Amino acid sequence: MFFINILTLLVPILIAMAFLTLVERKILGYMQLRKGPNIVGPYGILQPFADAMKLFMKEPMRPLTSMSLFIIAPTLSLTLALSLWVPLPMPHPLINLNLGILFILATSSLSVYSILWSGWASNSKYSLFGALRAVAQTISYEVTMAIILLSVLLMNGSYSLQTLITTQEHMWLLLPAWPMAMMWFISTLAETNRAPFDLTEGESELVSGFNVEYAAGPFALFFMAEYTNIILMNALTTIIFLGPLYYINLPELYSTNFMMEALLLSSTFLWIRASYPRFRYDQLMHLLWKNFLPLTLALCMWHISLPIFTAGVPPYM
Amino acid sequence: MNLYTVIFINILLSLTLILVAFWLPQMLPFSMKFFLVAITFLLFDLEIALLLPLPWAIQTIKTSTMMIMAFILVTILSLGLAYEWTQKGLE
Amino acid sequence: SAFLKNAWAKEPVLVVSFSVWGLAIIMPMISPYTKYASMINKATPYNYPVPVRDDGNMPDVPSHPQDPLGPSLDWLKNL
Amino acid sequence: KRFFESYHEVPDGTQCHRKTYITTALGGICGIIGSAYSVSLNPADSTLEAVARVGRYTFTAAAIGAMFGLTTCVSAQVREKPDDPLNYFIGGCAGGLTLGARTHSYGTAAMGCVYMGTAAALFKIGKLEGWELFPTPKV
Amino acid sequence: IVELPTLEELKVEEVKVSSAVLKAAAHHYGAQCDKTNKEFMLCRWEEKDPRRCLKEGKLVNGCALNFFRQIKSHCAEPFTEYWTCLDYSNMQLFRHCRQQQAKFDQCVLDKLGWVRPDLGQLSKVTKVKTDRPLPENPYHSRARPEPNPVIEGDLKPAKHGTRFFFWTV
Amino acid sequence: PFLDIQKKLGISLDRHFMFLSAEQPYKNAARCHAFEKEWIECAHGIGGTRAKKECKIEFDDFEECLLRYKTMRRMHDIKKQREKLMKEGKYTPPPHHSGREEP
Amino acid sequence: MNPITLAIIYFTIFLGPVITMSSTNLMLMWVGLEFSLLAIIPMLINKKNPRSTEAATKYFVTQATASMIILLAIVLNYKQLGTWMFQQQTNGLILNMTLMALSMKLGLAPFHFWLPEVTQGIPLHMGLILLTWQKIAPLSILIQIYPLLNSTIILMLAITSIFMGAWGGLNQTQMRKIMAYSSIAHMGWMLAILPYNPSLTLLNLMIYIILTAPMFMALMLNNSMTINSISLLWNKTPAMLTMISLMLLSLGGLPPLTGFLPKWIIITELMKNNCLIMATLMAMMALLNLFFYTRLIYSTSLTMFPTNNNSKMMTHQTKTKPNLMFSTLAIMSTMTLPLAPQLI
Amino acid sequence: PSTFFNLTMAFSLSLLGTLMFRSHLMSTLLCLEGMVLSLFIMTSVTSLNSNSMSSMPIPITILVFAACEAAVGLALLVKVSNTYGTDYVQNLNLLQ
Amino acid sequence: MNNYIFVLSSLFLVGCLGLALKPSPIYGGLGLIVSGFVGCLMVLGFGGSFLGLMVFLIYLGGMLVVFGYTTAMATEEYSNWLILGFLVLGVIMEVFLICVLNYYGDWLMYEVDDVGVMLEGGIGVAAMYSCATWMMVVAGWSLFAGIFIIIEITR
Amino acid sequence: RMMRWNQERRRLLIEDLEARIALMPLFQAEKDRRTLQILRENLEEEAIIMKDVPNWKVGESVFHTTRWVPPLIGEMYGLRTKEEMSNANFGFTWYT
Ligand SMILES: CCCCCCCCCCCCCCCCCC(=O)OC[C@H](COP(=O)(O)OCCN)OC(=O)CCCCCCCCCCCCCCCCC
Repeated sequence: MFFINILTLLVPILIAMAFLTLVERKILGYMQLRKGPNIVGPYGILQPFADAMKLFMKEPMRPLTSMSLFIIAPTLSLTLALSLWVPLPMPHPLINLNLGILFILATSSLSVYSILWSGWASNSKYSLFGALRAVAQTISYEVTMAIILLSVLLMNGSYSLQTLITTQEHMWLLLPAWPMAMMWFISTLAETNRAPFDLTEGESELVSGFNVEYAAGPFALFFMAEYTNIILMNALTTIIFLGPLYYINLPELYSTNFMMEALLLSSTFLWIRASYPRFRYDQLMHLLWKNFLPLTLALCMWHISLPIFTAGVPPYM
Repeated sequence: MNLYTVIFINILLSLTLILVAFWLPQMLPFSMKFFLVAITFLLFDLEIALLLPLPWAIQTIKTSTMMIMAFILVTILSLGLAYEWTQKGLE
Repeated sequence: SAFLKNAWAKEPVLVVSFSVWGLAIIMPMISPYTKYASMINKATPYNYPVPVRDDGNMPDVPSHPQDPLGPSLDWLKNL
Repeated sequence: KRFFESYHEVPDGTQCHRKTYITTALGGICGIIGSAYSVSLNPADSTLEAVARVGRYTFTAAAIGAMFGLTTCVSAQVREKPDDPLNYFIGGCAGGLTLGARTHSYGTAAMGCVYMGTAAALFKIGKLEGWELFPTPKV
Repeated sequence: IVELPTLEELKVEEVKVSSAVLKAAAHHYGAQCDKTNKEFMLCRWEEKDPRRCLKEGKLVNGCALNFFRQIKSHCAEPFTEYWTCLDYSNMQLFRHCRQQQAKFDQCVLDKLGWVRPDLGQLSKVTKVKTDRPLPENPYHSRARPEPNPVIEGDLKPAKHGTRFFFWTV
Repeated sequence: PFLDIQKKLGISLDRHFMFLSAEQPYKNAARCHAFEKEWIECAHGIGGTRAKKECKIEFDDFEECLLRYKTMRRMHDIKKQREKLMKEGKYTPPPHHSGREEP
Repeated sequence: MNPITLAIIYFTIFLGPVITMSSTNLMLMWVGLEFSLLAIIPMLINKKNPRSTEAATKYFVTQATASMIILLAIVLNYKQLGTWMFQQQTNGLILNMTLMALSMKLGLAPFHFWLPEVTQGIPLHMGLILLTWQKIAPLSILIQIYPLLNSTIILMLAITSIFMGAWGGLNQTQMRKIMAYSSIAHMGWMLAILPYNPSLTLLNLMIYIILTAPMFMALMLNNSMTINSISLLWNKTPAMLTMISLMLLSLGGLPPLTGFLPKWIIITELMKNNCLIMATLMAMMALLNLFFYTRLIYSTSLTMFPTNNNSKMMTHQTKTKPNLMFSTLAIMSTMTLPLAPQLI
Repeated sequence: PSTFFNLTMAFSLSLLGTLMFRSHLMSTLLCLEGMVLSLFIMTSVTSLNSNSMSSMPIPITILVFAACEAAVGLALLVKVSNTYGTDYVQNLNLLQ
Repeated sequence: MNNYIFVLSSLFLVGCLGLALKPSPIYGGLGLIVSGFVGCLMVLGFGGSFLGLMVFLIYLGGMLVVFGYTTAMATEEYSNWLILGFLVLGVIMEVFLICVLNYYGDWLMYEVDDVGVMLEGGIGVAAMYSCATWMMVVAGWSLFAGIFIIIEITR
Repeated sequence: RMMRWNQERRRLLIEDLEARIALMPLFQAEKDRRTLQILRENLEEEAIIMKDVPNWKVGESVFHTTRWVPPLIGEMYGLRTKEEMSNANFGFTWYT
């Protein structure tokens, strides 16, 4: 069985990953007074499969670049994204990593290597700058990203994502800790290099440094990775802060509710992209080492004291 | 093992895709300012590592101590950050 | 005070930032519950309570813990 | 190590073969170490040049080792005196002379003879009088 | 040698019921049968060796089996319903099943006369006077060395003074 | 140590945790706790020069609880020769090695 | 330096040795060593001259690898004895590592190459701290573990240092490096008696500190890093010529002055312990150290080197005075010998 | 067991590295770190199989001090390729 | 597979071998990353979780990340193949040495408390806040000073 | 709400910890009983494995003390099936 449970939890996500690009190229469209892709297939449903096949068929250009690293970075990217979905605590999570959140944090950090190495391997000036810019923003947003989680955990009692289903049986962790949700949402927008924070492949400012030289199959794999992440991080928002209803008798309700909230917050970063111009590099980092990091540090204290002075220490189960 | 099984499928799925990609289509910066930020990162990362143990410290019978200790950790590092600002190091 | 005001309206994060820093440095000191944390966590029975030799003159819980003598957590109950 | 020590076990002036062999090794060992420091610092120009210097120092040192061993042992047999420190001095005397030659300098042979021989003689006395070097703390 | 006890010495009837069964009756077993257990604990602690409390362990087991035989005889059905629901949960959490727990608890109070121990009152340390001899010299402690002797007396100005090279001092 | 500002001040910031038998968190004794005690209550009042010869039984044992090398050795021998007995078909694991058992 | 930073650093450079000395848990002794390494590096590059960056980058790599080796010894011990501290039972190789490592941080013998070079590129002031308040820490660790270390190695590092220090000094003309070389030598005597009578190490150090601290504040009074520079002392400030003369001969072992006592009692203790081989050779080349000390004497005092007209200008202006410490540490050093019995 | 001899030799192989520069300061600062990892792994390993929980603080104190140690090391490195345009050690030969 | 542990140790050794060969600073950083990964694996193998994570979120995290960053800046110029060759040379020699003792996972998890409820890695290190309160004060001072040391050394 | 919920959650936690507190006595006996069996069973095979070996005390405490030193995991399952040993060794790290 366990193998079947690996197909499910993977394929299903990959098929959904494909349908996100479509729901991105249509929701951005209707917001901009245009139908979006509806001519290939019925209502554009076959559109994601179509360019996948074009991308893989087109020549994988190997610039005259460190081959090993050039090819590895894509592999790492996809590997990490698909891996980060293993311990997610949808009911009866695939793998009850006791320290799951730490695992999520860890793999999320490793991704940075891909962009960095890709730029270095590409050997193009645009790519180099992209990597440097990317690593800096990525790691920095990791520093507030991690502290925001530590505040959460201390009110959950453990690192296991499964505990929050029992922590959020009466109220979402948004009510409490909303100030961090916002700061988790903005950090989730940075770490998936989505729009407001997409200086990694600004295209206009610098031309897609990450994949300047990447085309065809390598382009696709990161590509796939980004979008799967886009979902995963949104899904982590939908477990950590927006806690879906859960009933031991009926475990499905959780998944269904998890679906609805994940799709809406996934819809939100699509909506954010069309709605906002892109932050500058300096502006981006300032916001995090300056506008947020002081906010995130202080609340950490408040969340350390809160349990004690409220004698609300959580069970360690 | 269960994790090992999942992960190797994960790498296999990727490596399969890159290969298909290649096999199917047969037919000097001066980031000094950054440098500084990077170092602070290293430092802050380490603090965070010293703040990670809290989830179990919250359980310490010596709750007060934990509070004082923890509060100090965050506060002291906060000061370090502020200094960066005061000395205008980061700016 | 005046700067405080503008600070509340300009650079209104630090203000909030510090305010919290303090409020977390105060609530613990004044709280009808602060004491409970060290108790509630103290009480949790993680390790087995090894028995004691009933040598004599023992005011401890008399054998069956259901006996009246001994510590109680009714404070935890109805808390 | 049981080896080097053997030099001392058999009475001096006897079994010169083993004496000379042992003495030659010690010199050679010192040669290697000495060349090593000489190559690590004050490096050479080409690997070969340095391999040569190792050889030069090793052989020179091995030679001083041999003649010391040979002269002292033989001086003993001939003189029919096995514990006369002078034996060693003659040996050290010779050893210095080899060094002098390998450095192509009569003067060095002078200092070499006196200084080196004296040192060796003192070794003999040291052994004869049971002098202790690098002693354990016994306060 | 090792003086490992023989099998016949360590063969005794076994409880062998699913852990779930125990957790459901845990509270009551902590109630009806802690006399012998506490004593066994005392032995196993002060006397470090296990061989030194094996027999007590046999007594430990005997006390529970009948505990079960009583419940099997009376209010078996309630208990059966309570454990089955308790077992389904992955961490066999007690709160998912409270309706089944109430009927199981009320009945045995009604028939067996036992009582579910109120929150706590099981964690509290117990006093059991094991008639076994409180052991000594455990860990075959053996022997200790003699403290260096003590120089005794009172100080008197040093003799002839600092005796350093030519210093009348 | 060189300057005992700790004993003098009475503080114990560095002594409470220097050996395995010291207080363990949540009173969970560490391994080997049965010997180090026996090997330091022995060498207490007797200086080292004489904690090194007569209190050698307790270190030779504590050197074996921790390292646990003599055991490794004995067992390894048992393994090797058992291989030789199996080699001579003399021995093969019984159901003792593989069988059902008490809780 | 923002005076706040100056405080944090200086506190660390001072908390560094003090934690080492006070603690018994070796680990805490290691971090005391680590804090000293971190605190000293900022001060070393204060001028930020091209020579300085070289100095610090060497000092740091030499200090860092030695620090890692000391930690490895503590980590290994932890497995050979659960204790976090060296004991009678400690494997001999475990202790020898600590000797080599600690002899690198202190810079003794075949690891004496970093010190002369870092002493050359750092200011005279930070030179003193790098020579004397950074030797206290490692030596403390050794003195604590003396009962266990090897008599053979120490002696070899001791003798080597004496020789290297002496020979190196003979050629040097830069003062900073003459002192660096002397320190290597004195450091050698200190480590020679450690296995036998640690209490004398603490005398051969204090006296070295009470001798070197006045000597350096003398070199900087006129900030002369050259002998030629110190030779014109007679014009810049004539009085210090008298005591500079005695302190340098005191640094070497000449008998009336305080400097003889450390060598005399170390020789007495080594002969008491029977090293009359080792002690003799050490004392003999110790005499080489005085030769280069007296060569400086010649240039600075006994003979008057020619000076520059522009010097008359520096005379006119009032000379900023030497701190009081100079005097109190010059006299207690040049002449306390009549009070030796109590000192030991 | 043997696990420890591999880690120990790893530290010696890292030792041989830091003591034999190859024209790259960065690489060295990177080797130096290889030790700290080996020390951290060995300290954690024995603490874990001695069940000595009172000592786990150390495995981390080792890393915290080692990180800053490295921070200082890299700032010196950046200082060097600001004064000489390279991290190459040969450049560091002015103090002769 | 009892050999699991030995296998890991070997990988770690090999990785440190590469770092020892001192390849391009970036190659070195990569190698260490692999070793650090091996390291957390081994620690976890014994049972320590929090401990294993740390090296990951610290070494496999920024520790090499900044190195990486750093190198980009100060390491510009790319025999690595020859280095790779020597690496294989070392590998076989390494293997040869183990084969030496070959002619001449038995005991891990040496001792365990089968029933236990508050034993787990991290709890012990959590005692930095209680009964080990001098480790973390000195570490905090280390960081608070290091801020200042780096800001002037860069200044 | 969070304050009240965790206070309730804490009450449930103390309840089930105490539930084992009550049940461990039954398990402790069980463990020891079974543990000894494994040691003894290994004794039988022990008394049949190195019998031929000269100078072979069937078994003897690696130590001198007669104190009861608990059996390492290896000792208990070392001679036994590989899987058995592996299970114990790598059987928790690998979840259910
Ligand atoms: C008392 C106990 C302790 C608790 C105390 C609580 C006090 C009240 C709460 C205070 C803080 C509330 C807000 C927290 C998040 C915002 C933090 C912040 O300060 O914003 C920084 C930045 C705006 O900064 P800027 O305009 O540049 O000016 C800075 C002036 N100092 O922000 C930005 O620029 C963000 C840019 C975002 C671009 C994309 C925007 C997307 C908007 C739609 C999504 C919003 C988030 C949705 C989250 C859903 C749930 C996860």
